[PDB]
Amino acid sequence: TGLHFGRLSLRSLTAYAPNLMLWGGASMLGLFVFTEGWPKFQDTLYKKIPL
Amino acid sequence: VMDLQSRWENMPSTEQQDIVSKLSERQKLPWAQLTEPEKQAVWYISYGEWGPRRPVLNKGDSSFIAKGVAAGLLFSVGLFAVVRMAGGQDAKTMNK
Amino acid sequence: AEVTQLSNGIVVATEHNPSAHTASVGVVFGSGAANENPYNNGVSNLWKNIFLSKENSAVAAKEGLALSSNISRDFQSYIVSSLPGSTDKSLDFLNQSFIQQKANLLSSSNFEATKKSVLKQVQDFEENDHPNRVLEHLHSTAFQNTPLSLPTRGTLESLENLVVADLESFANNHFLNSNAVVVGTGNIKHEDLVNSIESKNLSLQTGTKPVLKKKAAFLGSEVRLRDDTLPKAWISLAVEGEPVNSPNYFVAKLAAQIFGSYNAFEPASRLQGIKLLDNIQEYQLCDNFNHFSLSYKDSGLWGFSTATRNVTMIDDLIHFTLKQWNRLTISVTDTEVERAKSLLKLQLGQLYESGNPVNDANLLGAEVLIKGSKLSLGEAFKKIDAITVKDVKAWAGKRLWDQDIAIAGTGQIEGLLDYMRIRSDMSMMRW
Amino acid sequence: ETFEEFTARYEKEFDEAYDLFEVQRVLNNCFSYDLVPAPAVIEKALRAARRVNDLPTAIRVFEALKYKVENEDQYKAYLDELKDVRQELGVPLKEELFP
Repeated sequence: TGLHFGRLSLRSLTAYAPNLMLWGGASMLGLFVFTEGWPKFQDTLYKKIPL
Repeated sequence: VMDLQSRWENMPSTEQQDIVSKLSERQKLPWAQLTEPEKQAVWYISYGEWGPRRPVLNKGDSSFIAKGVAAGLLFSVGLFAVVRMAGGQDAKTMNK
Repeated sequence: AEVTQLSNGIVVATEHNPSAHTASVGVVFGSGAANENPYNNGVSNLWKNIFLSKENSAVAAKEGLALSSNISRDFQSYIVSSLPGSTDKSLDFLNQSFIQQKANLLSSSNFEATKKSVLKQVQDFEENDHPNRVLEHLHSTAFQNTPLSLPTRGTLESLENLVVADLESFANNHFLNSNAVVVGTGNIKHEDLVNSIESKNLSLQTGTKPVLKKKAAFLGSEVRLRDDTLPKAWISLAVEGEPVNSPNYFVAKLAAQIFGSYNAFEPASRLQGIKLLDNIQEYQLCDNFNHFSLSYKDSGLWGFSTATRNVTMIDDLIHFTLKQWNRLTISVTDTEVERAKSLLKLQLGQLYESGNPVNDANLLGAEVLIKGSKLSLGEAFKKIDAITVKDVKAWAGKRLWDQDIAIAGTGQIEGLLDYMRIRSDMSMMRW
Repeated sequence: ETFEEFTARYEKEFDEAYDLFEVQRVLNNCFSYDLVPAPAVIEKALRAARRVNDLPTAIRVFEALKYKVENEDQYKAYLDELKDVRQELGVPLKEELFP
């Protein structure tokens, strides 16, 4: 009847982690905004139809 | 006895009463001892504004009418501007 | 235990408790405070206090009959308690009190003395009972311009305009046959009560209470009754809750039970299993709070009322309480749900199965007026056991996560901030 | 067709009131012609309003003449003669009433 804790709970960690993956996704969308115009990233950044 | 009792003295405030017909049955006939705060009631109940004598356009609606006309006209002119402006006469200098 | 029910136009519903030593018998009408226009407001309170008038209570006490009454938003009740050998006497007294005559109760002297007494009681409620008048203003501003906003107690400006004609008009429109349930709880049998009602006639009226034009609709607002000459700061705060006959009734009550109630001066109340207490006990943010899940016929309320003396840290109280409310949508644990199950079983069995028969009569009358039959407590415990964490999260996302709130406060509520920061604190911005 | 035969013919048709919508219909049509109503016609109108057991139509005839009265001078003259007629009637102005 214990738990794996370090003041943060393992239940709490699995409760927040399906949102933390979306936080990583929105941060990658933020980098994809702020890093165009940089011609090194444009080897990857224009592929489908921004060209 | 035989006179009304300020049960609802602001009759133009609501006709949200379910049984207004009881209040219409309540009325009487001694003629000018009628307690004028409910001699308002017979004039309003018999001559107010609901159903018959309801204005065609409510106070809020007329501004909505003019607003919708201007919004539809703006959407039409904007749609005309963003459909086509392309490929006309040769040049302004040619007209000169 | 068992609840039976029969009909002849009236509805007879009982709870034969053979272990009890008394027997309450009374009529529970289906009109309440939510069936009044704002100009005859308080007429149900005045019927309560002419039924509990001195002459009527004296004639009741000659045979050993104690009277009781209750005015709620949905239901009135008029309960007569006696020994279990005097159910016929109680029925005949209730017959003589309401049905057979009302003009002797509605004499001039009795009505004027009772109007004086209720005007005194409403003024005493208005200027001395602060958390209840906060909750009444919370109802008056959550449901405003809508008949569920009217207080059960009545207002001083309306109640001094009532005369006997309004009492009789309300009686003719609301003390009816289909509107009423005659209730017998305690140590009486159902067959005895039905045979004794059929032995008399006891026909209240023809029937058909007026239908309200407007249904109840929640409206996010606030009202601030700031009085700097008071020692505390009372404040209620609620969202639109669940009405009765909803599938989310017990889920709303268990959500209220998760954060429970608290009293900062009791030692065993400071040690509860609430994660809000770790934030609230450090700088002594409040003296008490309670989370309520009020459920009416048309709508409901879910929120908390509180009182505090730390008038400079009211916003921290509201802040930590609402972040705990936001924990319901995102990350409420299993142990909090199990704890709320056990505590809600406990307080629900204390409420429905206390020893007092008049409270059983009020509850049974309200329930068989609204939903036609009383849900017994074993099926209620099965419905509480059926709740999972996903049900609570779905309910909190439906009703709590970024919804409008209604706020009422009095006292030294200057430390309470604007509406918009309290509204914007309903969603965390981190999820 | 003229003034006086109009007054006589429709007072004769007007003492056939006996009812609410009958007196209100004959008030409507005998008011809607192309001539201002005679004061004798409105005295018979107020007396028929006393006969038919109804007060707000006895208000309504006054705002009707307030529209049709075509000036303010004839309006004050009708206010004078109809004022002591109100004193023997008991009917209020709308401007005295404020609904």
